[PDB]
Amino acid sequence: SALGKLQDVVNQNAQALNTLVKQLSSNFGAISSVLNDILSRLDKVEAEVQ
Amino acid sequence: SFVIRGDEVRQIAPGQTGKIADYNYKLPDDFTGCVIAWNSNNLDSKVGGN
Repeated sequence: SALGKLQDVVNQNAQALNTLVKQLSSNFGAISSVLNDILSRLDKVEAEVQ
Repeated sequence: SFVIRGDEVRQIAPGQTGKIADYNYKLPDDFTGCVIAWNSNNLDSKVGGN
């Protein structure tokens, strides 16, 4: 119960890295969240905008 | 300067693809310049085929 101070520091840094990695699944308005997928669906100038 | 058919003029732009852009005349992606085109049927066509 008292060690929650040290466990919270371990938990916060783990949640922050999992959030940073999960944000690679996001589109941000692009046609796909996968970078090779964009490069296959579209030609050079349209792919560059996505 | 060159001659092409009226369907092909859209291949003369930065980052395009197709038979003219692929095998005949390619513009760079960083192209600074102007593309000027006009129909020349009155000079460049002939009966039986030019």
